[PDB]
Amino acid sequence: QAGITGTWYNQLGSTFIVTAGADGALTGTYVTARGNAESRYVLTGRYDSAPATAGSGTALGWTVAWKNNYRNAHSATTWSGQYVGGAEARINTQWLLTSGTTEANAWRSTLVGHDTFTKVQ
Amino acid sequence: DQAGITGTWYNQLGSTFIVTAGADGALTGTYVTARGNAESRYVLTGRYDSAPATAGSGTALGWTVAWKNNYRNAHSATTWSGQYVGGAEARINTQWLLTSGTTEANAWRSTLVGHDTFTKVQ
Amino acid sequence: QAGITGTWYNQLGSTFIVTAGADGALTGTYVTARGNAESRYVLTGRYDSAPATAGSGTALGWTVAWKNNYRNAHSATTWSGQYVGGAEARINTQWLLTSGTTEANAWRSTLVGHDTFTKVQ
Amino acid sequence: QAGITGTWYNQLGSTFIVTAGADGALTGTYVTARGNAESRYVLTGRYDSAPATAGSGTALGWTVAWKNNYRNAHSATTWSGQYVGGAEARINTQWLLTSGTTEANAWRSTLVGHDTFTKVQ
Amino acid sequence: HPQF
Amino acid sequence: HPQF
Amino acid sequence: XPWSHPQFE
Amino acid sequence: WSHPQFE
Repeated sequence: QAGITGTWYNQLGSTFIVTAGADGALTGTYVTARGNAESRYVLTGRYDSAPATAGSGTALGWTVAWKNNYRNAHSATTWSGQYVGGAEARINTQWLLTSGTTEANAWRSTLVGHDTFTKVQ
Repeated sequence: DQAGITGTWYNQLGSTFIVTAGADGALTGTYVTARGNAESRYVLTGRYDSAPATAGSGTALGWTVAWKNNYRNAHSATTWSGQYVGGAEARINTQWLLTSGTTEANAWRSTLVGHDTFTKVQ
Repeated sequence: QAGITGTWYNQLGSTFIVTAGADGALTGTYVTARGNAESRYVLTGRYDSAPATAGSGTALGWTVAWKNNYRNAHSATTWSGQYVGGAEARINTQWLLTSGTTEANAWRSTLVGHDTFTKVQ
Repeated sequence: QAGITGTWYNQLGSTFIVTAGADGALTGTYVTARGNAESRYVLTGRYDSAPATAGSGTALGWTVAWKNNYRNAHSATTWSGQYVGGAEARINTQWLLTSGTTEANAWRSTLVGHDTFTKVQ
Repeated sequence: HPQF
Repeated sequence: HPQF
Repeated sequence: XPWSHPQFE
Repeated sequence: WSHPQFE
């Protein structure tokens, strides 16, 4: 919560700038490694706003739809994972990237992967 | 489009997805598990592509529910990723990931994967 | 063993022919919707040859690499799921389809989806 | 591949001992970090047996059913990913672990994750 | 789990 | 792709 | 999917 | 709670 709020970088140099609200809201901006205004997208999500327990992560998820004022990639990614604190806080995630398709190409619409974010970068 | 997504949807296991799609790409609403009482309602937020590329193309979307409300907390969050397809039998086809808070030792068991299809209410 | 052994059909016109060995082996042939010789591929996998009760499913998996004497799509799919016996038997699965890529494009290497199979043509 | 053939290790200490047949077969043994004989399981899979292109990976997948002569965990894992050759050879995978469940609990039958294998302990 |  |  | 995507540029 | 893949 206090730990989640801030600026995060993944392994590719993408930037995740997030506000964790008192009641479970995630809001912010996802910035592709390019870095310019054309690379900034709105994000929203939710996290478990219960006080953190002994050594367990905090579940969270968020969505970016890849449309902004400059570009539309006709797709959206959801990240699902958990925040861990400590000397080296991290957010470990798996993601799904769904593209808009014809129904004939729907079987081919969703990529899967994983990202790790650190507040160091 | 947005009049198409906005509304009340149900999936194959009895849950209810009550959503408003904004012109700016916002998804906001309430997710209701199959029991359907007050302790079954959760906040949801997400995003969707508010200008899809062709007319025969589905509309990409995503949303999240963290499974905490005034009554219960499952210390977990589900994300749904998918597409809206309009028409007569409009549908939202999704794949989902459910992540639970775990210790580092149990992180291998933290994330379930599945799929859900939602149909709209008349 | 005699349950899984047979010919299965998915929702989109693909067929797969499998022998379930008593040792937990799965061996057979996957046929895409085209249904001619260029559409046939080797499959191999494993299953739980002593499932836990009469009402629980039988966990299984198999792989197809999409290379045969005729074509090569430089990709492989794995299916993971369970067999549900009885008199309307099913195999319910989730699949991952990975394509060979450069590391630069590894992000787009793995698609995810689901397949339901029945013994009804 | 005599590149793929060999002994592999993932991040956690598990060992993957595989023969890659010239035709596209994968066969071998998966050994959990515990090491002993009750920790050894049969694996089979497939890979793209085409010669590798210009810095692109080789697609593969394999299955383990978690039953041996000592133990039965009533579950099966499939790994889908690709082999990258050269000096720092690597197998990068995403996996699906499915457990046999009742039909009421099928929705929580399948875990997802990722593993990276190298030939270095 | 509440999702079902 | 042949799978489909 | 496309060849290039903003998530991984 | 435990599983051989991660022992």
